[PDB]
Amino acid sequence: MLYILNSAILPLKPGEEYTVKAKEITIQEAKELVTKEQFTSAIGHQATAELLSSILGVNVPMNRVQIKVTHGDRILAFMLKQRLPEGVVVKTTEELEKIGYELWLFEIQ
Amino acid sequence: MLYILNSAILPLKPGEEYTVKAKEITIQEAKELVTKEQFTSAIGHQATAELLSSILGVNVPMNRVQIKVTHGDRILAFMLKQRLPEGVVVKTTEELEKIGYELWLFEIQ
Repeated sequence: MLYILNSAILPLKPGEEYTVKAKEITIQEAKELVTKEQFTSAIGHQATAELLSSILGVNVPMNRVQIKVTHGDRILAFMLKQRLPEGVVVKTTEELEKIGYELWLFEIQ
Repeated sequence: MLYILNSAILPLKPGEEYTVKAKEITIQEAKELVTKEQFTSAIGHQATAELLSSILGVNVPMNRVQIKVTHGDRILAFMLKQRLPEGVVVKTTEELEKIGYELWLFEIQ
């Protein structure tokens, strides 16, 4: 399964060791992923869900579910380019864009 | 460099692709790491810093710095066993322990 997350987090299933390949991808590559592959959104932030949905032209909903990734899964991670203090919640898509972000693809095995 | 982080995050330096090995480690293994290796704490949460410092018997300070990890770096990640809503900041070490946590070691190349 491909999971869409809004930090470069690896919520790995315990009991195993993993090798994870990681690279940055473009919005266009992300669009290809979410248009051609099954995916589950685990985005926990509404403005990020809205930004991604707008820039990818796909419905990427906020879905505050706990997930565990295992062998064969992939993660498309939205990662802000600056670290924010804990508790700080960005309110607008414009702020996310001005802070800047990267999309990373992690492939788990 | 070994970095100590309080989520299973991979703040990877852009411009490269990575292979990352990941496994869960024990508190004792973590103690060995932070006692025998150079390390930089990037823990952004005081109660987590205090919990880790207490259970490892080493000074792991809160240090809200932006970091970027690259080839040859390692990350010791504190990861809570349940996902909390964004903005929610745990106030006590007792709550962290009752939610439960895992320590993961990521080795980047």
